[PDB]
Amino acid sequence: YCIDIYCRSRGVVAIRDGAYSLFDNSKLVEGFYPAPGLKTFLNMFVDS
Amino acid sequence: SLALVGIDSHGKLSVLRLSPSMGHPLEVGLALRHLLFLLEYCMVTGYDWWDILLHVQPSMVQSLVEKLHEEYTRQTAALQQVLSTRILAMKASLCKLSRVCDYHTKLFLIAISSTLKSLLRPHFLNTPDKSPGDRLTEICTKITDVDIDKVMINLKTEEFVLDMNTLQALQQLLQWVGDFVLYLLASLPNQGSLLRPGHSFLRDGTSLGMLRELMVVIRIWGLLKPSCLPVYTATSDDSMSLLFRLLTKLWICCRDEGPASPASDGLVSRLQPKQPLRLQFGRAPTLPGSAATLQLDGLARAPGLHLGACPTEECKACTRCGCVTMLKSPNRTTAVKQWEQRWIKNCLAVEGRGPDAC
Amino acid sequence: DFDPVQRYKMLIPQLKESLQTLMKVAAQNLIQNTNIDNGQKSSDGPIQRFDKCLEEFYALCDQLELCLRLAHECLSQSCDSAKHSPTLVPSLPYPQYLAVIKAQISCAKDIHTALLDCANKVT
Amino acid sequence: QPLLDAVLANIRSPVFNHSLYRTFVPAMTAIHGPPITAPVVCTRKRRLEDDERQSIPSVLQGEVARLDPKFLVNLDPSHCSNNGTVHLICKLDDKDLPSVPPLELSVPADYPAQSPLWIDRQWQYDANPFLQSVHRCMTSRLLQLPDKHSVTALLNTWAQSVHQACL
Repeated sequence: YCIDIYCRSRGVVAIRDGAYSLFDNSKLVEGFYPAPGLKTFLNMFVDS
Repeated sequence: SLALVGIDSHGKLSVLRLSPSMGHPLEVGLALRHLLFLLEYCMVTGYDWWDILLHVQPSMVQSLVEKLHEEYTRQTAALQQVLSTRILAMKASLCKLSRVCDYHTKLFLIAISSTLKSLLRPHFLNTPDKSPGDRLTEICTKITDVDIDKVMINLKTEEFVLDMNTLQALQQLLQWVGDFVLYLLASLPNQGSLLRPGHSFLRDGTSLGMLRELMVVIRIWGLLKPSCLPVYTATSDDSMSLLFRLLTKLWICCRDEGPASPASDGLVSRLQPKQPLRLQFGRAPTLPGSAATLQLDGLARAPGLHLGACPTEECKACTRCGCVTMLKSPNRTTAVKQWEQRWIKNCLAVEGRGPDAC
Repeated sequence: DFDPVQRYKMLIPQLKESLQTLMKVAAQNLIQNTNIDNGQKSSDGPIQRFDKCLEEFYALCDQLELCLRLAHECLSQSCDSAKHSPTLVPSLPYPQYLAVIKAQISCAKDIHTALLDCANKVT
Repeated sequence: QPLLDAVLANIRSPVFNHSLYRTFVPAMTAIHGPPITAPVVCTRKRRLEDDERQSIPSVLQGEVARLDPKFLVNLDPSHCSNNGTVHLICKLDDKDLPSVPPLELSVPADYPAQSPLWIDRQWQYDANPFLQSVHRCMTSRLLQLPDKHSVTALLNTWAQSVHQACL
């Protein structure tokens, strides 16, 4: 369940999935179990 | 334009600027009238323009430029078909200094894509038919929204090849229009950004149909030769189909006073793994001497095609340009000589078409 | 039930061959575009976009790094425990072990409190 | 081992090396997302103006300024304005008999410069036999110095000989 969170802006950060590798639903990373549950909802709760 | 040069009897002194105020009293209406008159004179005579210091702050310029465009379009009467480029260059030059740089870059991109398309349209060495090839291709506007695969063969497919040695435009210049339409697509459902037009809006409709014609002709090219301009990101070997469908959707939804940046927005809000970036958006700096003082030295300036035109390292003569170009001087190619030939002379308002070493 | 070190050993050839294939497909794409831009219609062979291979290489590197870090943490913990705790795994009972652990934790907390009081008195 | 990619990239030696952009920068933008490449205020200004315009070569004066107080340096009529840049007169002040001062006209920092030339050698050194023998000993000592340095070596050997003159 590799979380991909980091910052690149001067005053902000960004979070995203790290197990898609330019493949939404076409292919996977062929490794550890990806996409655990629903992380986008957890992010959007604490979005504000 | 009353702006003299400081070469008076004072020794080795550099130039200077003076106020172009035509007389003591003020007359805003008469002033803007005189300005529009002299600008139209410069346009019809095709000379250079430096009424920058003369014109009022860009607040009136908007009213000025819209009134000017209205008068030009109405009372052309027909010379518009040959003065369009001139008037667009005038528009760009005037809106450059101001804020309204968005419409400036929009005008640049519109001009360049229009020039490219107008050049590519009669550039087909096809076989004769009932009507002209360009005239027959023009009617593509009168076609259905989706399923291009039908209308493309319904109009014509065979007579589109010109020569075997034509596979130089896809990898070099055709990427421009593809990246452009993709940037337009991705930036559409983002009206919530802190800019009402965002980057651009392009709600003309006609230009959208023109780009649609460009996409259908490059699609028939790809059918004629598999090395076309793909999305360059993923699933390159049927994205073009859905791209065409979405752009036709926006076209129909925006031609006759349509909506703008609701289900359409929701569905285009989906961004497949195909988004490219790093587009040129050619432009150049300027002299933002607003009202009081801006002094420059002779050295150590103070801060204020599609084959690259902005690389990391320099590798050629690096010919400079004013409008958008910033391209190579000899162009280092073999058979793209059409572009080079059409751009041999001064480019679009290419008074700043200079060169620079290093 | 796979051990970390043996997994790393058995996985080294994977990273090697993946880097090799990566270089191969990179050279393929390079010669393709090099024959396209200036040559003729010769390179008609759709290879991998070179994105998947690079991403896989990075992922394998990251997994190997994770396994190595886990092994290192485990061995360091075993080492420090062995070095700062006698052998008592039932000549001392487990409650005695827990009591010793709690006493050491309390002593560390007392040392921390003493140092904090010293820093406070310093200010 | 990975040699095919190396030689294949080496084939594209001529000026038309630009497609590397389209081949690599998409993947780079995918993996790396750095906005910080060169956003800070920066401009290339290699050279504007560099010249002394105020004095002699700094190295010579800087080195001779740290010598002993036993010596005293000044300037003659300015006949070495630009190239020579030095026309010095030195008078040994110590527990010994003084003598005629040297010329001290140096050359560029390569220093193959026997700076003093003894313009007044003949009469001022034939005046007395003592200082004549002093001069002779000096000259015999000078030639053994390989690539002597007027700044330090010459004056040092001269002072040494002048202090040994008492035998």
